[PDB]
Amino acid sequence: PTHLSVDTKFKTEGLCVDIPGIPKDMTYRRLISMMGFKMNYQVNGYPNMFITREEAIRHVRAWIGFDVEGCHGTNLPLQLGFSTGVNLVAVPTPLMYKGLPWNVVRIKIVQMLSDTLKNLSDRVVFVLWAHGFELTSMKYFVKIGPERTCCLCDRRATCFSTASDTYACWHHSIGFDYVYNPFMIDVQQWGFTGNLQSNHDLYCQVHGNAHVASCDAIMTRCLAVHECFVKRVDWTIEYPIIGDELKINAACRKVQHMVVKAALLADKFPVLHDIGNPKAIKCVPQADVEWKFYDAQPCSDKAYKIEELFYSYHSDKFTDGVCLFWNCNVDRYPANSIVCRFDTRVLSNLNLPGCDGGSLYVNKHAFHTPAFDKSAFVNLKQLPFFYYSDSPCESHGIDYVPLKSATCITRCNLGGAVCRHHANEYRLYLDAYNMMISAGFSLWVYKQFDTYNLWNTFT
Ligand SMILES: C[C@@H]1CN(C(=O)COC(F)F)C[C@H](C)O1
Ligand SMILES: [Zn+2]
Ligand SMILES: [Zn+2]
Ligand SMILES: [Zn+2]
Repeated sequence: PTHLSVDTKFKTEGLCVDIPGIPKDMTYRRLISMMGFKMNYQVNGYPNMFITREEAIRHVRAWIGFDVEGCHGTNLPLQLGFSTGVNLVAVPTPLMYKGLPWNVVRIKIVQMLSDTLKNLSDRVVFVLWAHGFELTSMKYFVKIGPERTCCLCDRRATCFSTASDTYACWHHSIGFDYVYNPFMIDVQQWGFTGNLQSNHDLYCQVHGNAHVASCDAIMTRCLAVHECFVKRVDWTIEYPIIGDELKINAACRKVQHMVVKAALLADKFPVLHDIGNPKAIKCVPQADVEWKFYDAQPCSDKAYKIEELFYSYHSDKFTDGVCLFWNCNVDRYPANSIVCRFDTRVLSNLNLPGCDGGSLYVNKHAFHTPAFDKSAFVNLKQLPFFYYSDSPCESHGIDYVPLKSATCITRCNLGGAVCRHHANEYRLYLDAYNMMISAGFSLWVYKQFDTYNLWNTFT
């Protein structure tokens, strides 16, 4: 109960237009053999080219939608499309490349997958809506065998080179021509009525159909993300650390404490309505305020309607005091809000393309986030950068260049010169803030927010 048994049945109805006469009774073992791959009864870490839905969810960073369309099948050219937007034409003799033989097409496939995946995953998972030509084209660019390590490092092998007879990971495969031990999953095996477009269009209006293979590849991965991360949610699955995860999460905690502490000091709200994570803790535990929590899990489909979160009969009066929405995605924030909203458009190794404008943000856990929409912030303004501290000016225990800044809200800056301690803390805070912003988080606040009101907390 870990891998997909090769003896599991494979429904072949979707394959019978490309492969007429295909047997209805089919296993992964017989299908893999039909594809031209010999498994030789190998107990060396690669029991099946195909994987379970559960294993595919654990390796979502490796997902590459793949489709093959007949341009004209041994005699006809094939259009190979990938969810990266690339279309390659292979001759047997939205980027669109002209027809070239397989020996050069396979070098491009390896280069493209390596650049897309080296900072995301240790493997590739081809996400298919299998009709036949994609499965039969794999023998022209895929090699299989025992699990291996890279020739230049300790990572698992993802590529093979016929020129040198060596194996490489995604980071060391320059000049390699074969994809080695890829994984794959057929979305058609999940139980669907109707074609790819009809199922995809039920949940997404952002991916159209220009009738090229890459359009189908994108729609296939999109539908798979919808099924595994939008209609079904598993927040218990852990994902490996691949970048700045720990620094981003630490920065998020620091920024939240800073902004909320300052909003309470500047406007002295008698009550704070904390809307979001049912396991949230008070981000400013020493604040005088009446802290009230409201449970809402992360929305993965569409943003919450403020009318459903707040109305239908709690302080009841959400208009009293301030509302804190820390990564709680709503359609239109109330005017009295402090907000952190993840911008789905951000380019990063943590943020993967999602469904209907949304993105899949993977940092320890996977969170499909609804599309970022600027109109949600109409009653608020962007929160300006600032650093506030009421801690004593005392160095304790890296060198020094005098800090001059209008945004260092400290007693030392009020009285002229910034002390070394507050200058060090200001620089660390600025780095944390820039880290969080660059990760894709955006901050918004009630229009009356004014850091000028923080200087009088030093009297
Ligand atoms: C396009 C060149 C030439 N090549 C072949 O044509 C041999 O391919 C054969 F061994 F599979 C190998 C090299 C990696 O790319
Ligand atoms: Zn390597
Ligand atoms: Zn889509
Ligand atoms: Zn100071």
